[PDB]
Amino acid sequence: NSNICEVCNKWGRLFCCDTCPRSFHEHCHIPSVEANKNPWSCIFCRIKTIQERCPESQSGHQESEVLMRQMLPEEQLKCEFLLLKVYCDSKSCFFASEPYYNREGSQGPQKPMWLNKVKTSLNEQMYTRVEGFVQDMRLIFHNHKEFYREDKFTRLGIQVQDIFEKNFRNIFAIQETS
Ligand SMILES: [Zn+2]
Ligand SMILES: [Zn+2]
Ligand SMILES: [Zn+2]
Repeated sequence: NSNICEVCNKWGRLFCCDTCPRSFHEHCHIPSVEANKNPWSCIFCRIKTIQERCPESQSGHQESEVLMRQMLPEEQLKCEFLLLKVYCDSKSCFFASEPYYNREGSQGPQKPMWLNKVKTSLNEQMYTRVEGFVQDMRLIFHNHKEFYREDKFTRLGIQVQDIFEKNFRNIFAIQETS
């Protein structure tokens, strides 16, 4: 196995996947690494199994159809993995915890949002459709762009949104377009 966490790239108290060489901090994995379960398979492995059991699940889909899906176990897993892929980028630190807004010439967003809030919401089964999760994720970046205006810091929103959107197209097999 790897000797660093796949998500944050630090050593520490690591749980090792039994079916691949990845390792994780307890709360870096999503869902948090399960108490018992020998063997244990990480989220990467669980997602790969879905694809292998239903190869046709990789044919292209329309985003509008994916968003209306109910959050059954496979869609719950897919959103957890997508959230994890965002946390894998170090620039997610800016969006992880609860923000506050006091900048001359700007007003804070009406509906603040952050990664750890989305994480709790997924854990508590608060989303009934994929749309709920995707809306909250896109709201993080939209709030950031609106608040920071012309400050160059706005670019961090664009950057982390791009990681989100590329991973959303990959995980949910969104039909490729120009
Ligand atoms: Zn970690
Ligand atoms: Zn694995
Ligand atoms: Zn199938």
